[PDB]
Amino acid sequence: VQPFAWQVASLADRYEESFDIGAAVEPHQLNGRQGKVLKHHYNSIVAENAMKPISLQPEEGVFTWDGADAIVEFARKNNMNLRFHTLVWHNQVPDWFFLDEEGNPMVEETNEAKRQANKELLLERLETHIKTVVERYKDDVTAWDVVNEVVDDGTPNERGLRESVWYQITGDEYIRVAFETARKYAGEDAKLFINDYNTEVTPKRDHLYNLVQDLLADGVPIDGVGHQAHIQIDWPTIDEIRTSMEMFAGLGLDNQVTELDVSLYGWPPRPAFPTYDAIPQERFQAQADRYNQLFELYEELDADLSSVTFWGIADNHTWLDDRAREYNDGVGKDAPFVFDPNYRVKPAFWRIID
Ligand SMILES: O[C@@H]1[C@@H](O)[C@@H](O)OC[C@H]1O
Ligand SMILES: O[C@@H]1[C@@H](O)[C@@H](O)OC[C@H]1O
Ligand SMILES: [Mg+2]
Ligand SMILES: [Mg+2]
Repeated sequence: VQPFAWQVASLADRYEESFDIGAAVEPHQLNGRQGKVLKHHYNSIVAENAMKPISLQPEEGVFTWDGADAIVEFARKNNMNLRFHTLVWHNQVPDWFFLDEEGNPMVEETNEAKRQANKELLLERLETHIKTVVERYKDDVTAWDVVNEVVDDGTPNERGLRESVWYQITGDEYIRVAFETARKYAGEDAKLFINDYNTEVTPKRDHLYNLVQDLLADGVPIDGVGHQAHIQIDWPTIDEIRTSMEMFAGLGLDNQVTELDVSLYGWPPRPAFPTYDAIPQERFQAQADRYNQLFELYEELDADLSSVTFWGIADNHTWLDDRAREYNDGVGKDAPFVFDPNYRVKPAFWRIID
């Protein structure tokens, strides 16, 4: 029986000379045992959902800030840095953004002139969203995920840009506007990031590398790359993770691990263990070796890595479970963190605290 998380050495303190230790949270996890764990181990947090587009302006003009404000407040009262997730994404983004003045999907428009009109209108709506949000939180956010997942997993176009509604309507323009509007209302000292997953593997990694390089050349304000790091136990490799970070550091950009979780499974996550108790210790031990190597690496690169955030706190709450269920007929459980469902340290914790 391992001790509780609040009884062991603080992760944030152990790495205070290298980078922040953060966690993704939901408004209802800011008290109780979770709140206790957060204050004890982390010096940074991010909203798992409360700050995505659809969560802040579900209707044009109609803003909902409660969840987001609660998270911003918690971080203020506990002196923790705060990453903002996220100003632009193709998921959890309200539909009104993409309808034309007549209420029809902009993607259905065929008149070249009217399309050019809708493009300008969308960029204007994006501009307003960013402006309203950045003004309200500019003094609390310490890192902004200006855009999320704008690079494709394959190569649908020479540039490898995800062809979401944002792209179909504005090409890469929405990306430029987002960063420039963010820099405009957040101040020249706000840290602006482009966030994505699988930033360690080619071709995606190279597409992203070319995009930032191209945007940098055009004066687009981009300060760093956010690596979600939704990785596995044996993939990607340490070398691939290292190479990617070294590559972006080479462009003079900061790196941050934003949504770290180490799944016990490959991809898709099959077969997944049905319950937590059904997971064999060998798995956790393998996960522990992975974590040791991972943080040893992050420590080796702490000169170009400023923050490391887990996409959750303890194994009782993780989006990886949804993924596990989808691929295992509705039943499955993952365990990606260093703290188990009961907030008791795991083999992994010891391996990254020493
Ligand atoms: O595309 C990825 C696949 O190649 C695998 O290895 O890891 C998860 C996926 O997201
Ligand atoms: O982990 C999150 C939780 O709030 C649940 O509802 O599933 C959705 C996820 O975003
Ligand atoms: Mg650092
Ligand atoms: Mg170690």
